[PDB]
Amino acid sequence: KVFGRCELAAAMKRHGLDNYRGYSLGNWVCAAKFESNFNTQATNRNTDGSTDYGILQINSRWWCNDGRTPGSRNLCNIPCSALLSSDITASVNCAKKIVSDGNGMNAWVAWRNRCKGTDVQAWIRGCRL
Ligand SMILES: [Cl-]
Ligand SMILES: [Cl-]
Ligand SMILES: [Cl-]
Ligand SMILES: [Cl-]
Ligand code: NA
Repeated sequence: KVFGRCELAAAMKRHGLDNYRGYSLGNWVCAAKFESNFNTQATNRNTDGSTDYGILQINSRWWCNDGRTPGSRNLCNIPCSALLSSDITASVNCAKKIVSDGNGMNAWVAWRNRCKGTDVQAWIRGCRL
């Protein structure tokens, strides 16, 4: 599913991601924009053989099981395919663990390089939230 911007903002807010670990909703929408272009089915292979999955490009190196990242962890205790669903619940629940691991949203390179320090509120501007 390719979310609309305000649609994703509303879904993230409903799932408790707005202001989670101090990160406003615009930060999460911006992260999803540049990680996945709002596409829940996004996947990208990393140089180490791991794969990033879903709207927040969560890495099988640590967070989910895809059966093809030998030696990796599954800290969210989910199959990586669950991060590709049209329902964002699994991605949100796992993102909450990631952003709590000590590095905040720096866990998302695209957030650090394209959202951090910018006017992230623009990503929720105009939405009925
Ligand atoms: Cl915001
Ligand atoms: Cl694996
Ligand atoms: Cl959803
Ligand atoms: Cl932080
Ligand atoms: Na894994």
